[PDB]
Amino acid sequence: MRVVVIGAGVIGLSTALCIHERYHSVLQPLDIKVYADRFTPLTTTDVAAGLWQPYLSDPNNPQEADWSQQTFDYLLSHVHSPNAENLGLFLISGYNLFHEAIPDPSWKDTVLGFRKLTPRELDMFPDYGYGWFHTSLILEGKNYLQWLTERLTERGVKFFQRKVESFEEVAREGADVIVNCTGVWAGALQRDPLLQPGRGQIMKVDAPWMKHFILTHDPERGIYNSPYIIPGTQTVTLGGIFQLGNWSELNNIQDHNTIWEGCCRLEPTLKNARIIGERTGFRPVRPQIRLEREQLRTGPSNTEVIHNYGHGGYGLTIHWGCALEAAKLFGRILEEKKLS
Amino acid sequence: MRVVVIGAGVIGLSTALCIHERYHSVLQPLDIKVYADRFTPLTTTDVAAGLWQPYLSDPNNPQEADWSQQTFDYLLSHVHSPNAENLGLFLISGYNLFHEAIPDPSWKDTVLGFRKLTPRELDMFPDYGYGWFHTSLILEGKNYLQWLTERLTERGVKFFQRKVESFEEVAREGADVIVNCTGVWAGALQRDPLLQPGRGQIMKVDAPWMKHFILTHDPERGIYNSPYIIPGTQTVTLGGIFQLGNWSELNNIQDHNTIWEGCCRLEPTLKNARIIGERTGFRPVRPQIRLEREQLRTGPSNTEVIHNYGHGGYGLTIHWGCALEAAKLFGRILEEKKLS
Ligand SMILES: Cc1cc2nc3c(=O)[nH]c(=O)nc-3n(C[C@H](O)[C@H](O)[C@H](O)COP(=O)(O)OP(=O)(O)OC[C@H]3O[C@@H](n4cnc5c(N)ncnc54)[C@H](O)[C@@H]3O)c2cc1C
Ligand SMILES: Cc1cc2nc3c(=O)[nH]c(=O)nc-3n(C[C@H](O)[C@H](O)[C@H](O)COP(=O)(O)OP(=O)(O)OC[C@H]3O[C@@H](n4cnc5c(N)ncnc54)[C@H](O)[C@@H]3O)c2cc1C
Ligand SMILES: O=C(O)c1cc(CCc2ccc(Cl)cc2)c[nH]1
Ligand SMILES: O=C(O)c1cc(CCc2ccc(Cl)cc2)c[nH]1
Repeated sequence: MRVVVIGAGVIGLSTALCIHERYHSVLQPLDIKVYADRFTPLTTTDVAAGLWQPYLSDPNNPQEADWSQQTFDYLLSHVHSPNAENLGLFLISGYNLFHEAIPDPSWKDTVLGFRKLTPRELDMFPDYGYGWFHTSLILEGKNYLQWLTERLTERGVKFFQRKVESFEEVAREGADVIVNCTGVWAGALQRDPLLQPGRGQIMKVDAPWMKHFILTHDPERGIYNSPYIIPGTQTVTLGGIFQLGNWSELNNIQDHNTIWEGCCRLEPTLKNARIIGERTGFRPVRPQIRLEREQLRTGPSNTEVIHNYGHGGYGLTIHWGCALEAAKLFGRILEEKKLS
Repeated sequence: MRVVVIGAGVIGLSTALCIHERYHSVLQPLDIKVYADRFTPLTTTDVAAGLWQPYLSDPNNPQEADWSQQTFDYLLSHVHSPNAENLGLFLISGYNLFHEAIPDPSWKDTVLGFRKLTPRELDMFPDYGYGWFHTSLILEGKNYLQWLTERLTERGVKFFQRKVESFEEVAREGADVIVNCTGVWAGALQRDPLLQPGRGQIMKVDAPWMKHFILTHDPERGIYNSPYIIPGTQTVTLGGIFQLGNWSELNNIQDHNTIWEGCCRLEPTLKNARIIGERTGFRPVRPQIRLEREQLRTGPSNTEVIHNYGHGGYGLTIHWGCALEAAKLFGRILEEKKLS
C-alpha cells in the first residue's frame, strides 16, 4: 500500500503518525511517504505558541467541539509522562479578559478548575471588567514537530523536500492514497473558494517571571487580533495579529508596534523583556475544517484523497481529533479497497 | 544619631530601609551602617524560594496576621510595576495537597482566587484526597536582597564585614541604637534557648515547563518536612526537609535522595530535569517572633537594642510588617530621648 502525505506541519505529521500507528500491521504493509516544501523549523506550526483554546463563539460544525475535547483529554493523560519534555507539553493556568459579560464556553468542563475571575483579580486589569480563570495545556509547535518527525523517522516514514504541483503527478508516481495536509497552500493544488490566509505575526521574548497566559478579547478587533501573552518553555509568546487575505511572509514594523504596545500595556513588566526574535505565519482560514475523502478519477482505477486543512487559529487545539477522524477515513478506504 | 543594623538577610535589609525611609529627614546626622558576617548569596534568605504563604497552623494572632497581610499588599503593589523583575517578584498559581479534609486558612481572602481543588484535579495526585488552589506571590530571596542592597547603597548606607561578639562591642564604637537582625544566630549575642535551628535543604533544578507551585502536607512528618516544588525565575526549587536542633551546614546525601525521590513521585516530569545546585539553610525557629526594645548600660552614653529575629520558615512572608513595627519602635526611642 503506497501512501503520500503532502505537508510536514502539525496536521500532516500527526495524520501520518495516527494512520501509521492505527493501520500499519503485518496484514497491512504501509509505504508512508512525507512530501513537503518547508519542514520542522520553517512552518506555520512553529509560529504557534501551542496553547489549547478553541474559539470563543461556537462553530457551525459540532464535530469540531468533539475533536478539540478529544485532543485535550489525550494530551492531559501524557502531561506527566516521560516524553512530555520532548513534545513541549506542560500544564498552564491563566486569564481570559473581556469588556462585557459573556456566557461560559462549551469547554468549561474540559479544562481544569474553570471559574469566573473575582473582583480583586479583575482589579489587576484596568481595561477589562469581566473574565475567566482556568488551567489548560501547551503543546509547542516546534518541539512537537521535532518529536513527530523523529517518531515517524523510527517508523520508516521517508521525508522528501519538493513542491508538489498537482495530485495527478503524485498519483501517477505510484500513489494509492494522497493525504492532503497543505494548510493554507491547498488552493495551489485544488481551487477552494472557502480558503483564505489568516496572516499572523508574533514576538518571542525573554520574560521568565511570566507563569500565566494572559488573553484579551475584543469583538471590534475580531478573533486572534487582540493582545495575548503566552509563556512557553524557553520564551514568552507576544501576539495579537490577524489579517484575512494577507499573503506577506515578511514581518512588518506596524504589527511589531501593535504587539509590543498591546502586551506592555497588558503587563508593564514586559517593557524590560528582551526580544529574541519575530515570526510570521498563515492560519488556514475556512468557515469549518475540510476533513473528507475525495475520489480522483485517474484513468481506469481511482486514487483516493483525504483532505485535512482549514484549521484556522486552532490547529494544535484540534489536531488529534482531526487525526483520528482522518484515520477513520483511511480505514474506510482499506475496507472499500478489499484490505481490512 | 548613629544606628548599626546587625544582619544582611531579609530582616536586616528591610528593617534598615524602613528606618531610613521614615527617619532620614527628622534626624540631622542619621547615620546607618550594616554589620554582617554573611552577605548576598551566603544568608538563609538566599536559600528561600520566597513563596508568600503563612505557617500551616493558625496562630490565632491578629498582630501576626496583620504583619503577613501588610507584606502581601506591599508586594502586590510592586508586582505589575516595570521594576518587579529587580525584586525577583511575580504572581504564581498552585496546589496545596493533603491526605484528609481541613478548614480554610485565615489568609483565603488575602491570596487571589482561593478555592478547594476539584475532583479531576485531585486525580493528578493519587496520594492526596483534598487540597487547595490559589494565586500568590514569589519574592526570590537572593534577587530581593540585591534590590534592597541597591536601594540602601543609593541612600548612602554602608556595609561592613564583621562577626559581632557582643552588643557592648558595638555600643563602645559609638552606636546609639543597635538593630538585632541575626536570625538563627541571635542566641550568641544574648541567651535565648527558644531560638533553635530548623535545618532545611533544597535542590535547584532546571525544569522551565513547571508553571505551578506544588506543596504537600503530612501531620506525621510535620511542617516543611513534606515534598514541595516551587518554580522560580530561571530555576525550580525542590525541598521538604525540616530538622529541629540540627546545626550541620553540609549538604546531606540522604536529604538529597529524600528531596529527589519525594519530588519525582509528586511530579514525574522532574526525572529529566538537570540538578543545578543544592543548599542548606537554618530556619530561625522560635514559637513567636522576638520583636521588642531593650536598653543596654555600657558607657556613659545611652545604647538601645531593637530585636527582630526568629521568623522560622515564613520570613519573606512576614518581613514587611516586622520591618515597619521595628521602625515604629525606633520612633518610640526618638519620642522618649526627645529627638523627633
Ligand atoms: C501567529 C500565530 C499563533 C498561533 N498560535 C496557536 C496556538 O497557540 N494554539 C493553536 O491551537 N493553534 C495556533 N495557531 C494555528 C496553527 O499554527 C495552525 O492552525 C496549524 O499549524 C496549521 O497546520 P498545517 O499543518 O495545516 O499548516 P502548516 O504548519 O503551514 O504546514 C503546511 C505544510 O504543507 C506543506 N505544503 C504546502 N503546499 C505544498 C506543496 N505544493 N508541496 C509540498 N508541501 C506543501 C508545507 O510546506 C508545510 O510543511 C497559530 C497561528 C498563527 C499564525
Ligand atoms: C530551605 C528553606 C526554604 C524557605 N522558603 C521560604 C519561602 O518560600 N517563603 C518564606 O516566606 N520563607 C521561606 N524561608 C524562611 C526564611 O529564609 C527566613 O524566615 C528569613 O531568611 C530569615 O531572615 P533573617 O534575616 O532572620 O536570616 P538571615 O538571612 O540568616 O540573615 C541573618 C544575618 O545575620 C548576620 N549575623 C548573624 N549573627 C551575626 C553576628 N554576630 N555578627 C554579624 N552578623 C551576624 C548573618 O550573617 C546574616 O547576614 C525558607 C527557609 C529555608 C531554610
Ligand atoms: O494567534 C493565534 O492564531 C492563536 C492564539 C491562540 C491561543 C490564544 C487565544 C486567543 C484568542 C482566542 Cl479566541 C483563543 C485562543 C490560538 N490561536
Ligand atoms: O521549607 C520552608 O521552611 C519553607 C517552604 C516555603 C514555601 C512552601 C511552603 C511549604 C509549607 C508551608 Cl506550611 C508553607 C509554604 C516557605 N518556607
